Amino acid sequence: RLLCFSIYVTKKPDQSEEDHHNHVSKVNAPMMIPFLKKYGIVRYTVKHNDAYSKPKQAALMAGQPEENVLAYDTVFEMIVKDIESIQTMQKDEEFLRTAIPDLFNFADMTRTKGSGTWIEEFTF
Amino acid sequence: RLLCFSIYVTKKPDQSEEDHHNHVSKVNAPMMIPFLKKYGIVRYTVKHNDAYSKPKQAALMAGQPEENVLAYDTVFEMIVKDIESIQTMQKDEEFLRTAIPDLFNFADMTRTKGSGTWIEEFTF
Ligand SMILES: Cc1ccc2c(c1)[C@@]1(CC1(Cl)Cl)C(=O)N2
Ligand SMILES: Cc1ccc2c(c1)[C@@]1(CC1(Cl)Cl)C(=O)N2
Repeated sequence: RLLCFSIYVTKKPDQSEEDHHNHVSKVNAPMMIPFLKKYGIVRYTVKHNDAYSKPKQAALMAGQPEENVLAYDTVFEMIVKDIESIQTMQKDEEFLRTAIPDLFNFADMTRTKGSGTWIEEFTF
Repeated sequence: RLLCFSIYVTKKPDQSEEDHHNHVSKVNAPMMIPFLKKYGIVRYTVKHNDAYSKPKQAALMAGQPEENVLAYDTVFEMIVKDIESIQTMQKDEEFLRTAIPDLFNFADMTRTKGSGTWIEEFTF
């Protein structure tokens, strides 16, 4: 069974949506990919809730109460064979001086939520 | 850009965790796969929050406030090229007499949350 670590991010207060998503896509992602490769992450997915997606979400959620729509700006998902892969990555001294400080440039670090699940995957 | 429809499920009241996850994995999934194939869904992921994953989640979320942990029993994610793929699936008359009724046998249908996002994916 593969596992999934999900991180639900609220953007940095008073950062623009454009600036948030550009930072996430263009800076955070290349900074993280080497670590994810090194530590054996199987799949990494970045989900964006912005002006592009919002009409699509409004269509999918038509007829739903607004409170039943998730508000997070960005959601990151890391799929791994074992959580030791993630914990080892997180304590890597390079990670501590690259990825950790970078969080403060895009996330409201008072508000992050997370989960850990086991998954089933299907492709067609 | 691919899109992701995420569905956050709370189990049916008083249904056991074991009964919930067995139903989702063994019954709902084979019922959904034909529709997902037909309507051109690219990837379908089912995330489980149960006795197997919970010690793994507790380790990943060590030092986090309990309120910062997502509590959904099951999370479904459908990745598509366009939301019309999903909307057409959902109105398929076969879907209406198979997948829709089956929801009541595993989900608390007063409480489902959802989102629609645009995604970036990386494999290693
Ligand atoms: C937004 C965010 C909040 C908390 C944590 C992270 C991001 C990390 C770097 C990853 Cl993504 Cl693993 C972590 O170690 N904890
Ligand atoms: C738990 C749940 C709640 C609402 C909806 C669904 C599941 C569906 C069948 C899918 Cl998964 Cl597309 C739908 O049409 N709306």
